[PDB]
Amino acid sequence: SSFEKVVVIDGKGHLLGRLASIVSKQILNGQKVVVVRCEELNISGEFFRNKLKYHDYLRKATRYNKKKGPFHFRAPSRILYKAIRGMIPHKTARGKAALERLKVFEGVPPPYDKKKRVVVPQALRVLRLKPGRKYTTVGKLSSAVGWKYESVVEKLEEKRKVQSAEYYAKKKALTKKLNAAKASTAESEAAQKLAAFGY
Amino acid sequence: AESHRLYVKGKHISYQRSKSVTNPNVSLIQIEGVASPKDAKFYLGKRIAYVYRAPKEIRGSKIRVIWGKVTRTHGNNGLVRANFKKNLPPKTFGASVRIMLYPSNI
Amino acid sequence: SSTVKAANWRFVEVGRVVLVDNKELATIVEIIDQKRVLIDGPKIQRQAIALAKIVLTPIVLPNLPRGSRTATVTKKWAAADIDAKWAASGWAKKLANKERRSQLSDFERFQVMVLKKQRRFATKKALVKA
Amino acid sequence: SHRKYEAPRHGSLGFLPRKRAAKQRGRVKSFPKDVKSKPVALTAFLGYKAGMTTIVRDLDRPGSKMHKREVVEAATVVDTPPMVVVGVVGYVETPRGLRSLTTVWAEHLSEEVRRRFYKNWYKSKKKAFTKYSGKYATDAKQVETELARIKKYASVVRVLAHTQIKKTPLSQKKAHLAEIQINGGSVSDKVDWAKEHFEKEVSVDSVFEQDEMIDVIAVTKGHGFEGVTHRWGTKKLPRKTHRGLRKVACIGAWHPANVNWTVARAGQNGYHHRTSINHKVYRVGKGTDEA
Amino acid sequence: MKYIQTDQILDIPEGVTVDIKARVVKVTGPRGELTKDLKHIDVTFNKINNRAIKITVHNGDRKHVAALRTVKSLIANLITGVTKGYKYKMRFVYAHFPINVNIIKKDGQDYVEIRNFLGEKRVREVKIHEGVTMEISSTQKDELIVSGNSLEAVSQNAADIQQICRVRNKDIRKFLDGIYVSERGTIVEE
Amino acid sequence: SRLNEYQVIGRNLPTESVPEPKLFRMRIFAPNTVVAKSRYWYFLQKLHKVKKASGEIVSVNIISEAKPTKVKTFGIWLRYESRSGIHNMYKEYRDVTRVGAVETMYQDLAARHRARFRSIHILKVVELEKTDDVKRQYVKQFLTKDLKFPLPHRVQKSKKLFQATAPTTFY
RNA sequence: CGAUGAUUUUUGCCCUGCACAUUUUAGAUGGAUACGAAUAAGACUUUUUAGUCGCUGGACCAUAGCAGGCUGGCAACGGUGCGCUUAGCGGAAAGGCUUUGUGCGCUUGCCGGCGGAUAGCAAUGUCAACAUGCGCGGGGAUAAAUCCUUUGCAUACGACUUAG
RNA sequence: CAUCGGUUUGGAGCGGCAGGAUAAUGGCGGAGGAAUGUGGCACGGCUUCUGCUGUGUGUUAUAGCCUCUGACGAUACUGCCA
Repeated sequence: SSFEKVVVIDGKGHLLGRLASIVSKQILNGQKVVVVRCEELNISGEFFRNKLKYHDYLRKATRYNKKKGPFHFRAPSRILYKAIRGMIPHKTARGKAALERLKVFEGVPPPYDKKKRVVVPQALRVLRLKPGRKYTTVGKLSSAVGWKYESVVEKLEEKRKVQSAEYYAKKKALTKKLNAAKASTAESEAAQKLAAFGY
Repeated sequence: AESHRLYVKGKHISYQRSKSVTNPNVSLIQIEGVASPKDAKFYLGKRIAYVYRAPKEIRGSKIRVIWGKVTRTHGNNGLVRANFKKNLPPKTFGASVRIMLYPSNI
Repeated sequence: SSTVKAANWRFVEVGRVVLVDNKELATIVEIIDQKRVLIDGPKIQRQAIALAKIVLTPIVLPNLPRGSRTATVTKKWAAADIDAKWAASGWAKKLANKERRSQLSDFERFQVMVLKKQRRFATKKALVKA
Repeated sequence: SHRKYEAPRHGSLGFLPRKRAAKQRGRVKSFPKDVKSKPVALTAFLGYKAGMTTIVRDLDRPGSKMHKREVVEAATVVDTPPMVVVGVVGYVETPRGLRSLTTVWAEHLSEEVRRRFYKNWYKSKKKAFTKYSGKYATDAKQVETELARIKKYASVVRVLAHTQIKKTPLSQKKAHLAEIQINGGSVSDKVDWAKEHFEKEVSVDSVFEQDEMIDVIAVTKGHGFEGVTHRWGTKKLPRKTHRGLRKVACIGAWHPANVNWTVARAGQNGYHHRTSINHKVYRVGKGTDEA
Repeated sequence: MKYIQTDQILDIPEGVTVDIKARVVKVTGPRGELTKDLKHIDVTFNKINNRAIKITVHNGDRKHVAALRTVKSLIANLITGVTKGYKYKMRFVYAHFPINVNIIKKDGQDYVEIRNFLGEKRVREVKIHEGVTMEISSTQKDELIVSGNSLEAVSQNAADIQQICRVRNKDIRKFLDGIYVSERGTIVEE
Repeated sequence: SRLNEYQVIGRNLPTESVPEPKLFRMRIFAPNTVVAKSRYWYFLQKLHKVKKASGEIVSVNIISEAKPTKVKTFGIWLRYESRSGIHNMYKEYRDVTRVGAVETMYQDLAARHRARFRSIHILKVVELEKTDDVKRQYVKQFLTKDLKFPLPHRVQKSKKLFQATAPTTFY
């Protein structure tokens, strides 16, 4: 709702098309969007069905010159980018500027690893899919169709998770003392007046 | 003292349009923090200023304004229709406008 | 022992207290279907509603017969004092705090800011030594 | 309509485009996979194709009609003066591929390798690598700092080595400088091995053994612009054909209304980058050997 | 039909301690510990007592309800695998060429080596899964014993041994040679 | 649709031969009184030699629910036309009002048999007073004693597009 | 897209501290406010029995001062900004995150004194980051490429490999 | 900016009146009946009978429900307000 300077979306557990449509409408309206962890996106349907769909996508190429044809990008970020570009008037100057407002990555590279990542409830797989339905992870599909850097991404991701865990341990230690201090300053004249106001 | 804002942030979204034809005389404005027609009906009749910069100085200033007003709500998600004295150029699709707090009725 | 972790769900049963319109309290007097129930309360009209429009609360009105009419529901609601149990939860406290904050004025917001400044001064003073 | 009779294609679609190599030096597209258990050693070498000769050899292949019999075979000679190590490069693995993080050079570089960095050596002041040479001001702390960075961060360590082209009969004075990947040992072991080999020579006897099977990377013989008959090996047209016979008669159907990339066309032939695998090393001869 | 509730009652013997957390079943008994992941099934567990556990499906359709007794059976197999064991007895069947089966160990991994199957020079190697013990019989001729706690692994190894000896390009109704599972029981007799 | 239950009473137009024609009543589930009178004639002409021109509508009244706040089980006898022929089914529904069970039935036959409102005749709507009168298992499972069930995997609808905290589905 | 070498003796170039002014902005107008994972699950306490939390960010931080002036006292020895300065971590696009001591301020934590008018009853009523240019100051360094002749590992011509 | 006139889109709009089964319900009182049988009683398996619980019995008890009904009193819905 609020006009944010940059919106960083943790792409884990999101459905490809619904997130793509929401992000398309966001970036068309002048909002800068960065999606991280694109290999953690989800597509409804079993893995084999989506692999067959991507193989149908691969079969389409320009007959007279394979270099002129559709370019089938295998990286998960590029799969999300293809889905988003399908929902943008990308052949106009306005659509070009809107696509200039978008960034998509695998993992969480700098500087976005030290920023706040949000989610989109309208596109979250756990909130959208019926609990028994099968789904596919975009990282596995990308590896199955030719993406090469899954292991590097997972190694860098576990390194970043170790760093973030140390950060969160420090932050939780600091917050704990602040909560104790505010309790000491509770039941004081400022604290009593603030409670009657709703704070 | 860090914030001096006396207006509500808005964005120029689009012209009034069907699938294929656009009407530049009506602009659709998204007001920040408004998501329902009940919320958007507070801003009906308020003034809108599009503030932009131009190459030539006019009386020592390189800042020009196009004025308008909120006329009605649009759809179900809190967008409003705005009428400007001069139609907002299409290059401003996505640009930010200022929803001024007057004429006040509070 | 077995040490099996069990779910901490809220169950739909007769006597379960629900929030309707995020404002009123009610209780389920009878289960109609998987998606529908019948609700009644002292301050709400006895009606058949969808379970998606109501929110189960952690409060259950004990010993409430199935299909109980409005008079018996009101009698047992007063006897078990559901309103005081509801008001003593952090959920109702948060709702009341939100309402109180929404009922503030500009002068009251300025006073809140000044008092927050004072309490922040005291809190930083206490924190530097603890 | 279909072809009246079936026939395979003329040429391979896996060697397109048939264009000139970007460089005269064949670059190693792929290096052997690193095995940490193996000792630290180089994976490649640079030599100069001198010429071809004939050998006689006793064939050892039971079950063959030529078993324990002499066979005459064509052999190729590659003159290989020892390479001089001058640098080391660290490579960090990224979600976008390998990325060169740091390059460290030896204190002194010979003239034949410093000529590599010049197009007009005779008109220059020969200023290349002079400030870097001063970077070794009796403590060289920057060099060990960069090598510590390579040890800490790099995942693939390669060495920068140049041929001693003055030892060849070639009239060229520029040396050939190339990256050769170091395999075996940890990254620290690779960096230590590279540092201890700065300004030193490495011989083929330490890299390739006798009876080994090796691959050859080279740019093939150029032939210039070539017709479809010799470039692709298509069938010549009959003698009585108007406007010539060294052509391809049908370069495509009416539809698609374009010329396909799979149709043989005239163009540049030879001077292509080729990797040829499974060449057996019959001999590793020594220059100091007078026999 | 979206049945309102379906229940199963898992029964735990005295010496077995089932332990479930986030649909990860960890069954520990006298013969050891086994673990099974059931995160692909939406079921809830309620401990009736130390000897009975309720497995419940709420508002399940036909297939979701069908996925309940299979969960019960799998956990029961885990329970009986850590308290009574599992044993598959295979018999060697051949008409002319005896099948030579050995338990070898190469590169630090155990293998079952089959030689002279139908007189073929090809040597068949079957990897032995961890937790599974292969044994050449002493009491019975041409019999192989596959023992273990996990019924899944034991049966899969027996199936691998049976499948690796398939006759090709011949009438299998006549060429009945192969290694087949003759008996499926427990290590501990009952 | 949003239906109501109507009492429609009609008769043939009085004739010098027949000056007091028999009065006929039906219970019609129609969205309004215009459809109510239209449906009334549609059924008399399926049973009697009468027309809207040769007949007369005498009374149209809404039959309100006797106990709108009591949970009941209604058995409905139907006659619907499929793409191949005509079939009779009997189905049961749980609701508080008689109209609401009919409204559910029209939604249910549209969903399970692709039967439209025009293709459906309601022969009879009956209250099943006894638990033994209930035959369909999909409504008997709600007649068990001390019925309790949770609602796993609650999905909360968000007002904002972006949510700064991880989602949860507890309930 | 990366690493690396050398970067004009010219009044030309690089780095950096200021100051002035300009062109531009797909569009600042308090803060992009950092665990991870699951969801038929999480996090606390007692106990592993049970109780409690969420049921949205209408949150949190910041926010009072001629667009934030000039002065004084009181209470604490804190907070915050700038400046050097200490150490550590961060290579995925690290170019950032903490940290040491120190100086100058300000402090709305509390109480005061003085000042704002006339922009006239509104007119964005002009206050931001990036970049360039120009004046100084402080340092710093002192090239190549192309044509040309030659070469034939190349070649229609360009290009390419060489040497000078 | 104010006010006027014309057209027009709204409000969690407010009030008054009328009609229907002179709404049906609901609350109160009376009559009757039953079970998805409350208490109680009798057999049981786990509980120092720690919302204990199951199965039988029968009819408000230490819960209640259903049907009919008598006098009230509302609201919903649909209309109208010059």
